[PDB]
Amino acid sequence: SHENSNSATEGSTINYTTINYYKDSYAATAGKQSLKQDPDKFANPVKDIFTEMAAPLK
Amino acid sequence: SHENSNSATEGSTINYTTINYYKDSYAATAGKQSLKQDPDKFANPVKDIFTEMAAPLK
Amino acid sequence: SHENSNSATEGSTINYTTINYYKDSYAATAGKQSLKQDPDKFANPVKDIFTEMAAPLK
Amino acid sequence: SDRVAQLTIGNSTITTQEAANIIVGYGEWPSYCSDSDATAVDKPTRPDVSVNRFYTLDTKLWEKSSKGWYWKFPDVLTETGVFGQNAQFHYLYRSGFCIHVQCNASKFHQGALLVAVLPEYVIGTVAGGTGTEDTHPPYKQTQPGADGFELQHPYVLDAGIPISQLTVCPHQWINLRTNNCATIIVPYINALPFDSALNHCNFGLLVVPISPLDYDQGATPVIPITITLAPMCSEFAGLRQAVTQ
Amino acid sequence: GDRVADVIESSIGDSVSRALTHALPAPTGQNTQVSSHRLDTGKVPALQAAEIGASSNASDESMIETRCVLNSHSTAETTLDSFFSRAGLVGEIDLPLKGTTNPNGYANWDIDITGYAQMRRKVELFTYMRFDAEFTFVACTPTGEVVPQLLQYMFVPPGAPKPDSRESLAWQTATNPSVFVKLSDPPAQVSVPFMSPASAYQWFYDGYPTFGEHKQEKDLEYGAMPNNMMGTFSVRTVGTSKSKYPLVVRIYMRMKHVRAWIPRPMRNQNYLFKANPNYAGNSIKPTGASRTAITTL
Amino acid sequence: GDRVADVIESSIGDSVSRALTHALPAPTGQNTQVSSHRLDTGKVPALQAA
Ligand SMILES: Cc1nc(-c2ccc(OCCCCCN3CCN(c4ccnc(N)c4)C3=O)cc2)no1
Repeated sequence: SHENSNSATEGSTINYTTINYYKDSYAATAGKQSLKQDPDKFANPVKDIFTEMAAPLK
Repeated sequence: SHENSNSATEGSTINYTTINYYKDSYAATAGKQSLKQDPDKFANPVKDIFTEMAAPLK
Repeated sequence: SHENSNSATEGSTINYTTINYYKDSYAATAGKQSLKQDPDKFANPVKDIFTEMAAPLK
Repeated sequence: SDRVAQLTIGNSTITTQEAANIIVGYGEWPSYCSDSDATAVDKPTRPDVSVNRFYTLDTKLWEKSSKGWYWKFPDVLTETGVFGQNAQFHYLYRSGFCIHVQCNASKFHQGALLVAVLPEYVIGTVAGGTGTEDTHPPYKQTQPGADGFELQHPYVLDAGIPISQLTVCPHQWINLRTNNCATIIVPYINALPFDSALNHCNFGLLVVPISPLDYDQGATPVIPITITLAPMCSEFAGLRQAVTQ
Repeated sequence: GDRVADVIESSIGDSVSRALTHALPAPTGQNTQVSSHRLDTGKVPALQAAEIGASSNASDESMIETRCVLNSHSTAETTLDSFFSRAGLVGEIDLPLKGTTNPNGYANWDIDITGYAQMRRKVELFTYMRFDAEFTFVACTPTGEVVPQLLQYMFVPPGAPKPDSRESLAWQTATNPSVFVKLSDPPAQVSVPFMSPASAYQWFYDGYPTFGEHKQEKDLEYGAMPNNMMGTFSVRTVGTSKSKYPLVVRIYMRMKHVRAWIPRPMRNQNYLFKANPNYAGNSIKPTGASRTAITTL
Repeated sequence: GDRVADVIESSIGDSVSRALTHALPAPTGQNTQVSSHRLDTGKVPALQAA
């Protein structure tokens, strides 16, 4: 498709597949996102990580 | 088609051919099933089978 | 087309070209038939044929 | 070869001389659950002897005016052995069954039974007879125990379905001229890999005489019917305190 | 370490289903082969023993004299998709002007196919079923007349707020689906997945859902598995004031991508209630017809 | 033309006499052979069915 990169996700590090007819990509479909996660950004953001078995405070 | 395997028959050992437009495969057509049978599952489920000619009880 | 051979002409020795969308071939178009004839089936069905010039009864 | 049979599982053993071949319900054998189908994470327990053996329930009588019976499995064994005393502790249950039925008679007696296995045999009441009065079946007719429960309207199996079509299930007959027992093996029949053993009742055994018992005086009138059965490939999960019901 | 022998030879831990049988193709009926006369001993296909509980195996070839016949009769229309994928009525929703059922311009319908017996008796041949679906909605006044009116539908899953009125806040449908549609337009029509927690819809549950001392006042929960109650279907006339027109809404189900299990017998007595196999006892009609003499037609 | 199959496999047109037996010579009576005692099961020539 010889359309424009007007969408909001232009610049993200995931891949979509969409369906479109107009030349403006913000009129495209939502589609499928790339399935990823990063819970250590909110659950274990510590500087010096620790091991499961060994106790944290030593 | 770069769609999802959301259908109910995902996991069956038969092959279909269908027509679809939306990304969700439970919106597809019924189609053609694979033509198979297994009457010995309901008619002759015995452990030790017997021959047509030779009498069963011996 | 991965459709079924449900049509009435399945078994005839002529060739058609048709247009269809549903999986059932009796929903197809009429189309073009093969142009053939056999007037000797109704006009000259005799056992021992005769020649144009030479008279029949001899 | 096809008449004589023997059945050895556990400490126990069964013999029989005038029998028939063995049936496998719905064409396959029991099994333990796969790691793909399963969902629970806890490690089950699998005793393999203390539970997988022949238990004997109760001995009925077959008069001339008899109508039929049923038993619900696996309710029959919830108060019997190390089987039952595991099924009260745990919450999840899986098993198969072998089912053997006895009825003997001489060569002057005549009759025929039908020994069928029906999954999810819900019981339905008569709606007061008139049809309007909504009712429900009591607890002692849905989980009657090991002592069994007798049918009232066997032509419809007490559920609006004929007995004429009960052969499509795993069935056998006991024609007293030919045989004297019926052996049926059944896998675990349910949509879920594990399920409770106290609330849910996966299938029901039926025993209905079609051609009635008959004889002549001077002959033994008491013609009992005994029911024997064995768990197989039994698993358990979800340990906690014992729950009667 | 498994150093004993009864642990090595053990059958425990067998995730395999020993299957005696195995499926085969059959796009056509079987072709009858040729036969001739036989006058032998031992060989005797007619004499069966049905006590075993297996069907016969005698055939036309081994009982009489046949000819060769090349059968081309298909077996494609006896499949399940070709037997079930045919729409039928499953529900009705009334939105009258002034009555007693649903006069305030809204109505809730509990999703349950078991209310009309043409479609119930087809599924009640089987026990466990796994199918997608395709509902279709036909709106009309009682006369069949078509009127310029706007309508809203809203799938209310379990655990969600059921609307209690026409001007409610549950109709914002931010997360629930919905279908606006008019009557001047064609029927509405949408697709449905397999929505259960289980692996199959069982039309027959022999048990109770909960634990407890099952008293007589709580026997109405016999035959109730919540893995089939797939929620509620709401509908209303859009607006702030009442409508000028009565309405009726009919719901049709079409099953596709079907898989079935557990054949079992078929109903012969009239249906009375839902989720309940009860029958009339004083009016047990036979399975079929009757006559006067076994020796005569 | 015999194009059907029930005509090809047909037993019609059999001018042959299927004989189970077949004649043998016998210019003299049979020579009695030697025997000894036997105390076996199964083998039992005396019991016939007429
Ligand atoms: C927008 C919008 N979406 C929709 C929309 C509305 C409804 C939908 O669910 C359709 C699911 C069909 C459920 C079918 N089953 C399975 C088991 N079962 C019963 C019932 C009662 N008793 C027993 N024993 C079994 C039953 O009835 C999906 C979509 N329409 O509007």
